[PDB]
Amino acid sequence: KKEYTGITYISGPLLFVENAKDLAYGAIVDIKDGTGRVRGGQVIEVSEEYAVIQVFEETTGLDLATTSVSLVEDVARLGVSKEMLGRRFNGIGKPIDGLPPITPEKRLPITGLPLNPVARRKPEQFIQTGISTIDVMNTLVRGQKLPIFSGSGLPANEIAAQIARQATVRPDLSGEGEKEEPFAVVFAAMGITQRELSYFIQEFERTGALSRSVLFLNKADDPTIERILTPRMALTVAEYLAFEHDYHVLVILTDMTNYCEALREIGAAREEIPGRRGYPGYMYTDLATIYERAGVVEGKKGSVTQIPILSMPDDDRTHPIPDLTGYITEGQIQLSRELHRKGIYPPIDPLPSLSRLMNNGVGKGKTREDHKQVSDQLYSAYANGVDIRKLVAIIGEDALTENDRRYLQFADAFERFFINQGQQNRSIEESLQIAWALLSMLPQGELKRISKDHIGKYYGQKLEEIWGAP
Amino acid sequence: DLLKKEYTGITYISGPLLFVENAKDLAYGAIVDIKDGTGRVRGGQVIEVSEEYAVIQVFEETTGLDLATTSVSLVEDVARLGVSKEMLGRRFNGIGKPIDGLPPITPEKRLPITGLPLNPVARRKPEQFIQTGISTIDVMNTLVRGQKLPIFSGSGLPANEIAAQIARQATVRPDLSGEGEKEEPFAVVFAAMGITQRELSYFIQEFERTGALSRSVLFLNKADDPTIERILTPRMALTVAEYLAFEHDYHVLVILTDMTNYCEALREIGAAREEIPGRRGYPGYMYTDLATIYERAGVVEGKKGSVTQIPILSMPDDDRTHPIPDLTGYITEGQIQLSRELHRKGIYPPIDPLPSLSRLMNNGVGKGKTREDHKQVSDQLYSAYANGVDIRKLVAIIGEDALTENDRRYLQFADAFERFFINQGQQNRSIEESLQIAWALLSMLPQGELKRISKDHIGKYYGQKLEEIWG
Amino acid sequence: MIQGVIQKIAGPAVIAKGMLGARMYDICKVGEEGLVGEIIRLDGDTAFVQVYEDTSGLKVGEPVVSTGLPLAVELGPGMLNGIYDGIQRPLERIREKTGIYITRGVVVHALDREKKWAWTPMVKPGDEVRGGMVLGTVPEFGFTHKILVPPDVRGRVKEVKPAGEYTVEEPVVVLEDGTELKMYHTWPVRRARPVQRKLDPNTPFLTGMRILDVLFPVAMGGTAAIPGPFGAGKSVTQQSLAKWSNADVVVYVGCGERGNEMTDVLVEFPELTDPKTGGPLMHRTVLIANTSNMPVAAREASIYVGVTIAEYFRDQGFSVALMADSTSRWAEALREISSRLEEMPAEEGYPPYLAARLAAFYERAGKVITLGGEEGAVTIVGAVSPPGGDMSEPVTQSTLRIVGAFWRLDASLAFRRHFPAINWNGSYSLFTSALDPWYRENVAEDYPELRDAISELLQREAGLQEIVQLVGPDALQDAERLVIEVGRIIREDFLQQNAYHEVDAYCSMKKAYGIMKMILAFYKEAEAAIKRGVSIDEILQLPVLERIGRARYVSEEEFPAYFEEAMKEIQGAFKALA
Amino acid sequence: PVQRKLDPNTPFLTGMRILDVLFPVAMGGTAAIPGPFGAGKSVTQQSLAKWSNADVVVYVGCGERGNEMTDVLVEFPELTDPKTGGPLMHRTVLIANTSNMPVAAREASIYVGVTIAEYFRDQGFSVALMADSTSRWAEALREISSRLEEMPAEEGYPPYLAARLAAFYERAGKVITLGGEEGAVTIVGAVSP
Amino acid sequence: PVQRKLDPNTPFLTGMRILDVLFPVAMGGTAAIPGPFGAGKSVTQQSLAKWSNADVVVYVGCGERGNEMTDVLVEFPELTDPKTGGPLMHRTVLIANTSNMPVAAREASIYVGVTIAEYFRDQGFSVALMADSTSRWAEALREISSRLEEMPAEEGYPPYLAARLAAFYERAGKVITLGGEEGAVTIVGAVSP
Amino acid sequence: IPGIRAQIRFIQQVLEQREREDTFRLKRIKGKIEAREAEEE
Ligand SMILES: Nc1ncnc2c1ncn2[C@@H]1O[C@H](COP(=O)(O)OP(=O)(O)OP(=O)(O)O)[C@@H](O)[C@H]1O
Ligand SMILES: Nc1ncnc2c1ncn2[C@@H]1O[C@H](COP(=O)(O)OP(=O)(O)OP(=O)(O)O)[C@@H](O)[C@H]1O
Ligand SMILES: [Mg+2]
Repeated sequence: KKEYTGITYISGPLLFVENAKDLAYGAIVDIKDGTGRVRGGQVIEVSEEYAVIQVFEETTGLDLATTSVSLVEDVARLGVSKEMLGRRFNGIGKPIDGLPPITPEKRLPITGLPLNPVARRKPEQFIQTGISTIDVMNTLVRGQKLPIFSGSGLPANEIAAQIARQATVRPDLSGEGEKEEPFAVVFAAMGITQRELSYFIQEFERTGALSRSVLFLNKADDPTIERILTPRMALTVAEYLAFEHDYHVLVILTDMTNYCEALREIGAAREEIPGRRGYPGYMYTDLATIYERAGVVEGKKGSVTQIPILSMPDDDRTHPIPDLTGYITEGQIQLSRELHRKGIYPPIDPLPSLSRLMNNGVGKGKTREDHKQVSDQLYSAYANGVDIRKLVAIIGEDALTENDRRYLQFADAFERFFINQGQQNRSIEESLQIAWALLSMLPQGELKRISKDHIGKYYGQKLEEIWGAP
Repeated sequence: DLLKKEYTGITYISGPLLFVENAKDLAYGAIVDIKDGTGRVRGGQVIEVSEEYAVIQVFEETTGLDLATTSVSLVEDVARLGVSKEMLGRRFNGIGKPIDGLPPITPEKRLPITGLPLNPVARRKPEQFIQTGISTIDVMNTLVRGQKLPIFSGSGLPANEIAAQIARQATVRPDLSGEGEKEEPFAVVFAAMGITQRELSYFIQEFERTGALSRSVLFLNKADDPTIERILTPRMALTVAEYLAFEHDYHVLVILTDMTNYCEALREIGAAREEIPGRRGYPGYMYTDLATIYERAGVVEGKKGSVTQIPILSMPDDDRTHPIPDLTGYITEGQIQLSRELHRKGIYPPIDPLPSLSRLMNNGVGKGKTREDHKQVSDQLYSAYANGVDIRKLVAIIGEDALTENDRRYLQFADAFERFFINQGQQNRSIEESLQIAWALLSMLPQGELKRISKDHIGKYYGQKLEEIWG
Repeated sequence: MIQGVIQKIAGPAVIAKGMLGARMYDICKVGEEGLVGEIIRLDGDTAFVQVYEDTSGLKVGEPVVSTGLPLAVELGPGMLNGIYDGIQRPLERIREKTGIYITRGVVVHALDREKKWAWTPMVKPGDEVRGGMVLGTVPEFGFTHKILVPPDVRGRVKEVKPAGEYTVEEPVVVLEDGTELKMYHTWPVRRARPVQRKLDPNTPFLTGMRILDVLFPVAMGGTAAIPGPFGAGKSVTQQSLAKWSNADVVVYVGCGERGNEMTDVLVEFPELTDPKTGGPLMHRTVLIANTSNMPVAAREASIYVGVTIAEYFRDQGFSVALMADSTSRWAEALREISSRLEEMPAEEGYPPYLAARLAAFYERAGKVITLGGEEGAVTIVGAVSPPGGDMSEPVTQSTLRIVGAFWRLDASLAFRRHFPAINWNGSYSLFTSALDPWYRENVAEDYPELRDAISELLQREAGLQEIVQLVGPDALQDAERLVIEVGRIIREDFLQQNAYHEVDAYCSMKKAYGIMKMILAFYKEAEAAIKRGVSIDEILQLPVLERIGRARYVSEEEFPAYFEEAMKEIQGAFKALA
Repeated sequence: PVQRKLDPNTPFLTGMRILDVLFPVAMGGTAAIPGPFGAGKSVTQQSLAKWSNADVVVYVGCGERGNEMTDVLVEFPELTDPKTGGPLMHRTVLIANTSNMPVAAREASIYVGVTIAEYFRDQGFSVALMADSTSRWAEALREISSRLEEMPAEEGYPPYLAARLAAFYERAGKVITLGGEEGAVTIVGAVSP
Repeated sequence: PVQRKLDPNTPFLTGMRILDVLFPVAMGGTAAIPGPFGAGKSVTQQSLAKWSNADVVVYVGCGERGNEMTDVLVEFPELTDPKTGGPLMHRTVLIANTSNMPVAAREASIYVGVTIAEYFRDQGFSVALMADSTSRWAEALREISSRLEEMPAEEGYPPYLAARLAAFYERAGKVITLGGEEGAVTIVGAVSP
Repeated sequence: IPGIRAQIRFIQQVLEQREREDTFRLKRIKGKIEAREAEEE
């Protein structure tokens, strides 16, 4: 509409524009250069003497004599529709799959509002990821924030894709339940490479998971502001679906380390003194505004669950990103490099993994009655087994008592058959069957953490039930 | 060119910096005279120019400078040093003025002190083995002609003595190489940056004893001397060295005594200028500045001269991670790192071979250059010494009683190595003697453990005992 | 054109007034010497210029003219077997004009304008043309250099020249609209050269090194990083990649490193042989040398020039390896310029845009279908130089999040003169899974499992080393001692490799597979013997161990017989004991 | 304001033998509990609410997670006051803040709570103030300090952290109000490193 | 100024066996004695001033306790010179700028002490200079640089601290005086890390 | 164990000091640019 031509300064990602008191704070703008190319930017400061734009992409051809700025939107908004399902976007919402743009049912500000604490309720139902080490030992409950802590070379992307393809709700295990309870997956990728992008496209296309998922893929060579916006748009769509059409949305945020690095870069671009370890002083609040857009609301059948996937910078849990994420979220699924190098996939180490909500989503009327005790027994037995494995390298197998040898074999079998499930989709019943088969190796009476009735009903099954078709 | 333009109108004097406003005709990098009221003339260099004012870094103390009677005048647009072959035998100070009382020298050329990059196409690959007479350098850390091989010293370690000994003993081996047998010596350029009187006295006395002051040029910036003059001293020295080498076919050996002092001067200027620092307050451009000095060494296709650098720097707290050693090692072509542990045991030269390195070693050793077994012998010595150090660490936690026979052989090898290869005192060891000692020591190990030495070499040199050399 | 004068000179930074209308990242000519520079900030009428040469002597008031166009590279025949500066100036020509030193303000054409090239047209009148299509061919050092339309040029062909001998300045083809197409075109360096589509990496980049090509492989369209402290062997590893890699062309970018390395390549590579075509190895190589004592602003330009040249050779259907000698020096140059710009730093002085620049550089790699429809690739292998060896620097951390393979070098191993000196625990690859089919087809149907077995053994060793440090090797049982000993065998006889040898400097995939099979067979035999009660001390003396350890130095041609004999001898050395 | 502060010569009957015997707190005293996962901090705090001899209970969650906050906001209505058998919430004020609420509110939470506790103390009552995760409050303080561009001390916290903590805690104590009656505020804070 | 500098070839006898035997110092040499508080820096320097073989001693207390200067003044007048046999004070010059005296006076104290020592050297004596705390001089430099708003090097000290220390220590040495006589200044410098 | 604890505490203290110095420098330079804009624009 109205063009601004008083560009007085360009340096790095910033251009100053004069006589622009009509540009709101945080408004999205278009920048036209002498060649007619249109860039995009965001208002980062408005004063009576000039406004400050932050330019997405580079500022190569821009000159102070043939540059014009026009307003696009006073508030960054996203056009959401139920037609978004089966579509891939680019972190600011533009399609990148070649399909026609969608007709929105409404446009929503990406910066959602905080949920009212008194409108929340307790998470009480589980999501079946299909992975034994999560389903049994670190269960996922709708409305939870359960991040995946990984490393540099570990296969976090493959696990993300597997959970994306396998995640389902189980309405039949909760009493009679309702057969039809819609389920969607929102997959938000930040700063990924081209090979990872191709992998994700192929994984979603091959198994048909695309039909029930919305993808927001931001590349590492894409602008950083788009990276910052991507999770907000993902959660905007998730909130829309869950709290306007009673979907059960599972959100996967692929690399929160990339998001945090982009946040620090953007902060340094606006001349902000960094906080601890060079990250912004408000990283806690920003991460919270992302992670707290999940939960269950009273009177609404929908829910939002989050799986933020972050890479431990130097395999260091004391780092800001994972420490703050631990403050905000509820537990963590820890990938182990020893298992990965030993050849085990998915390499989830149960010992440092914790699901803080597992109790409320496990038990009678949701899963089976023997779930909590089986998880506790698996944990204790695996810990004992690893201890014996370390000791036998110095004292020898003969020196160990018979129960210790039982623990050794149990730990080996646990790693080989429970943790290492390849790409198979294990229902909760299959996982519990494997767990009882593994526990059958230990003698009755060493199962100190399982009630007598449960042992009687489920103990004894031989490993041949699953060993035949692992 | 022939006239004197004088700039009154100085607006600022703080620390090492001076601001003069209307000096729009001063070139960037130009050299100026600052004349105070009493008539004393002081130097300085322009490091920033604009229509507003010019920033001048002063080369002396600012005592007595006032904003009313002080003036700035131009000497030249580009800092050049008068260079003559007759500089040999002369002693100059940090800014290159004589301090021996003899008259100023008559230049043949006036070359810029910054110099210019050497074209990679013009460079020649350094391949001439230089025999230093020190076994750790000669056998395991070979120095070639046209190399930058610094010494990483400590607060009280004897790096100066090692440098004096290397200068005293250095020679090529024409007999072993097959080229023309000539006995031309080295021309030694000596740049002291912030040297104490004790160290300078030692160096001067040693050179006078060896009769090398005749073929040496000295650029001396002492500890009481101004700190900002140290920026120019290495550049003047390298200008002279490059001139001699690539215009008069000299083989020049350059010694830069304390690069830590140079880096401190750089930090002082950069802090005055509000430069964004790197690690520990040193300017972000310190790597480039150090490369402008170190990379002025090598050999050039179609010329018979060379430049060899032996910088000496003191690691502040025996810390190799400190910026100065770190950047130097990223720039230079190896390093000889002294050890305080060996110094305490009395070993001289106290050179620890594991952290030491010589990049160009493979170009100056082998068949036709020193001897065919050289490289494999050095590799095996490193392997055995590393095994010995590891076994010492193992004993520190388990005790000697648990050591197997092979482990004790390796410990004995490590101790004998330290006492008979590293420790040599003031003795000129030919490469042949050093190889013989290395072989006598490796004979302490079973034949089969020498996996890095070819079978034929083992047959030709293994077996001799250490008693055949001493006792 | 846009003309102004100098206001301010502070190091490589020049502020020019009277430049209203100048565009960002435009090339400008500072002073009377026409020093090339780049506009990095516009402020009022002023313009901030980073000068790609030295600035000593420049005064205030000297002219400043903007070319109006950004940094560009001349692409066409005449590049292989050449060495260029950061902004693509032939250094041989500079030596011919200047002396042994590089003087500032030399204007020399990137491509030889007098050399005559044989032209075989591939197009005839009336043929449609699109950017990237092939207009003809021109032989160059045993390559068939393909003449390509500029990527943003279309039309129909008016008249093609007859086959003959012409120069690169002559309009080999002219279209209907009047566009005069020559053997060379120019391209902005900061713009990724367009491609038709990217392809999933599914073939290996053979480097000749066992550890890299076996445990930490990199695909043809892949990216790798090799960080380490000084004295660990980054330069030796990268030179070995240049010598022994299976790429078609090699672009070696010496960004702010020693000039002796460039000299070494120039002097030595003409005496070597190309692995595939068999000719001199400099015929498939391009050198971009911007040493440490050269202008700092040109360190950035070197990376872009190298990547653009690599993309050009990729568009010609070739496979190219790009070797960036030091990205850390590029980052340091960015920090210097940012200090001149008086900006807010981030982390340890680095500007906020360093990671975006690094990602934009590394994302220019990959295997593609060219606009002309061929298949070419670019593999980037960058080196990082952390201060103090610390891997927590922003540059190294940024690289970690973008590369598919991380070849972490170690000070402990290099100190022991153990090379390649790669830290196995802290290194990883991401191309292993995708390369299994190729290994099954072209190496051995069980190569993946043998590689995984060695990974298992090394991880078992790493686990047991904790107890080894706690209590010492003798305290362990016999099976654990065997794990330790086989670990040492793998370290010394398989991972160790000598680059100055005439045989071991290069290792084929089948040779690595044979050595791995020998080691695995020996481990199985020795474990069985321990189960049957043989004393571990007696296993270490079996003579077969010397053969396993010397297998490295066996010639490639002789290897199969040696390996068959070694397997026979391994079976025998325990069969006799029974 | 208050007329006088009195010495701590009376116990705060938490109802729990371990606390009320081994490590007792006086009326108008101050206490601290760490929160480790699985330690029963929730049950202990609810038991302080149910069985303490305080007439009013002010509960402040300064920066809790959304799910912990909903747990506390769903449990407290369900509790029963033992003294009367009526809902416990009829003598409780709950201040609820989540991690995604404005940092200003999260800083002001404890002050609002302590002022309300002082008000009920001035009405002549004995009030128990339970501040959950004063560490999250310190985080809010640190963020606010960073926004002011202040020089930190220690692990990035502002150098006045101890001053603010003292100002909050020293508002506890047994007193004679300006009305001449006797009332107290007892503070039990939680630290979650 | 001096005519020429000489090579130290005579011991500086301190009277302390460890220093005089294992770690000697020559008559014109320089020594640093760092140590934490309570180690014996001040006692060592007092013993050096009491028993050393210097003709004159110049003791410089920079930013240190006043009880030490009082101890020197009360005690030395009743102690004998090792060589001349007279009272100890007659060979001692005391420069006192205690800890609570003006901070910027510490620099002046160091320079004044070294200049007086140089003077007595020029009279042909052997002079020992004891700097009680060079760390306090560094602190004074740091404060004055903070008031100048200079960009600091490590730990806030100005980037010229090493140069100033070097200039001060380089005034030590055995020399031929402008009058032709032989003199020396031996500087022992205490550091308080 | 206590020795390694002491070493860890020392290293952590040194790193915190370096961070504090960096923050002080950043504040100085940001104030410099702000004052430049405010006074001489
Ligand atoms: N006084 C008690 N009597 C009986 N059972 C108790 C008591 N205190 C705790 N428990 C049991 O122990 C569990 C303590 O672990 P839980 O996870 O519930 O703690 P929490 O208080 O919610 O922890 P946090 O506040 O750190 O999140 C309680 O859930 C209950 O099962
Ligand atoms: N040689 C000594 N003989 C006897 N006592 C000694 C000796 N050296 C030190 N002490 C004891 O140590 C106490 C502290 O020594 P001193 O005053 O010299 O400390 P300092 O190292 O100078 O420390 P500070 O920095 O606190 O002044 C002396 O009061 C005396 O009690
Ligand atoms: Mg004292």
